[PDB]
Amino acid sequence: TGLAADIRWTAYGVPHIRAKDERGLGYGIGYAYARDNACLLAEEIVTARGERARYFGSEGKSSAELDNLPSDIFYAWLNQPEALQAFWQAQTPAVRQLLEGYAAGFNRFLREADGKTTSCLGQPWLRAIATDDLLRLTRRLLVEGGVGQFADALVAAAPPGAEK
Amino acid sequence: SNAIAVGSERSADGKGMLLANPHFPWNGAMRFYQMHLTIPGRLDVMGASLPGLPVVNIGFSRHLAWTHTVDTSSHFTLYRLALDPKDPRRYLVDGRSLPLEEKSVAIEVRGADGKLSRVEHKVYQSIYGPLVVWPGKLDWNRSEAYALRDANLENTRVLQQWYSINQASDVADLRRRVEALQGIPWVNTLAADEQGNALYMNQSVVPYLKPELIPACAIPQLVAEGLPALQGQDSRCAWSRDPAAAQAGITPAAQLPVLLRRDFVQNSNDSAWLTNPASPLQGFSPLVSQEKPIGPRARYALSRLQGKQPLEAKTLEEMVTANHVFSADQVLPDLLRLCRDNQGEKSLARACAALAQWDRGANLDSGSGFVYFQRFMQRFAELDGAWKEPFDAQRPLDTPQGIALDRPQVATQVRQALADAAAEVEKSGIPDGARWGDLQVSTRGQERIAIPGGDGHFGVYNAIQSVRKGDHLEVVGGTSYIQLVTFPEEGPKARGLLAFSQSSDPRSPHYRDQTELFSRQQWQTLPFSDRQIDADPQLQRLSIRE
Ligand SMILES: CCCCCCCCCC(=O)CC(=O)O
Repeated sequence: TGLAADIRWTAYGVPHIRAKDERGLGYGIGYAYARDNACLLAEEIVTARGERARYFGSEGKSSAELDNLPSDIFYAWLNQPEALQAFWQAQTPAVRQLLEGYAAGFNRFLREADGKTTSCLGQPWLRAIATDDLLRLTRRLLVEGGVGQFADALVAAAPPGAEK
Repeated sequence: SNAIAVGSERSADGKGMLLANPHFPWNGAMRFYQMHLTIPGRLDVMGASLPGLPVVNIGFSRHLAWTHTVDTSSHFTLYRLALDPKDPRRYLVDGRSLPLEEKSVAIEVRGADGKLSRVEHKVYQSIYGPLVVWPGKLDWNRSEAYALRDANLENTRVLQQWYSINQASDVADLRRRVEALQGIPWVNTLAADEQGNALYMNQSVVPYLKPELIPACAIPQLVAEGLPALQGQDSRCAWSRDPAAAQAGITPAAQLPVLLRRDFVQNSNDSAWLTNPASPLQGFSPLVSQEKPIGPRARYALSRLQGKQPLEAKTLEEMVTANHVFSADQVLPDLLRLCRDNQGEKSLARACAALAQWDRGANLDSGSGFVYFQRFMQRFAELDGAWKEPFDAQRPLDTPQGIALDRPQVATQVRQALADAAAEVEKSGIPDGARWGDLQVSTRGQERIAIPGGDGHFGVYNAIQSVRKGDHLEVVGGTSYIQLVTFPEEGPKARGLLAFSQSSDPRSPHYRDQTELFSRQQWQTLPFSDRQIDADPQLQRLSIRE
């Protein structure tokens, strides 16, 4: 609560969000983004949560074209609870508020969605999001210039056996 | 990605101007989305952002516009571990054997029977980070293994950093805000302001090693191959600590390239070096910026930017919309000479005709010559010493150039390369009457939209990457959010498009609307002022609360 936003859309569905504070601003962003891209965010969150194999099995890939299981191992390692909590604890009040509002606005759209602009309505992976999910996405992007480029390599790293 | 910032000394109006042309995926977690954010009195910013981020990543405000490009700086280091000769799960630091940490994760997997099974996986970690294996290059044997330290794992400042950028007033303020926080992970920042300042910053999160440590701490063979690899058996090769850095072990802002000028700055994913050739950026750490030959996109940009003539908004727009295949300038004249030299050869006829009739573009109407040129270049890239003029450090803008047709060996190999390229094109379905736009498309529902542009590696400023899918080349990434900003009296004038449209959902009214416009290269106003927003006959409004 304390969440309120004014949204104007111009041509091509570009949102203009007005609010009195970061919480309200995030509220408008998450809502507008969900209207256009709820399924996309839901999918990427499943990826960043390391739950691709859970919903989709081991034969599929992420949108980064990694196999589901190696991708899940990588994100489960990257986004461990202790890492997410330290990341959160290091966030300024303004950023925390932006993220809280975003999650609430996205969830608001989900509660009201009837399929008008949402093709994945009724899928078990389309669900309410948490600020932690936004941290998972952020961390995933953070490492795209580093260890994320070595996701398969990390999963492949196993000590030698008795070989000649 | 491309970026050009123009300043007061070169702009047609004496003010700042910014072209933002990021090249990013057309789907997934890095799919740009347009939005305008306002908290009246203290925040008013518009641009585009990545999925899930409540900040503007590339955008503009009342007096400022900024964009980003992927930099050439290292944002991690590999560490070669010297393993304990008695135990391959232990590694030596200063001659002392340390155990690897084992962190297990558990994953649920939906099976063929639809039931979940639990899979447990062990991740081995050293003091530097997790171990990584590239079979045949970075192995884990009984002698060595490789660990990876990612500098951005400790960068908790990333969101604060873009939100701070969103609040920046002008170029000087933007620089202060970025240098203070050092929260930018892996991109350059280019910006222009109303007062006519043009800014380039290679200001990101980069592992820091003091100059004296590099010769003994680098793995020579791996660094030679462009990998940031260090000796992990020596404690002295830990990233250096400097009190001035915002994060322990990263490079302080004072040591990262910055260029502030009033003419122009540009970047197309090369190093800081030739941002503006009149003021080369040199003497930085190898982890930061090196004097490497620039790619054809940058070489193209510089060929248009250098000189004395004023730059108009239209000029910058047309550098994108021309779809000029700049790599053809270095190669095609001599290729056509070889063609005329071999008119008797039937294996070259179709290729040579197509190449001769080609407008040297990646436009919708560009002929099959582009396809022949692409397949030729892929083979040309593999030839040894085939450039007439090899890259010259003294002439970094005008070399390499031409084919060494002088040499009988080169002439033979180049002819063979063209013969092989021609065979590949003709083995494919494509008839010679087909045009580039008949081939490269973006699918929308059951229909296809023709997409102009071509691969950045061929020097097309409007970089588009596609893959064969069905009967067409399906766009996967490239030109994405386009923003061209000037600063006339009334307020910022922004022009552009989001090439793939706002919504990834086929049901949306905004699934393909801008993609149709991108196909026709018809950029649009990005309305920012209340006057502009209110003038829009499509204006809709919703207020929400809970
Ligand atoms: C949480 C990490 C955020 C990183 C955002 C990346 C900046 C967005 C701009 C670009 O990416 C430019 C490009 O596509 O080269």
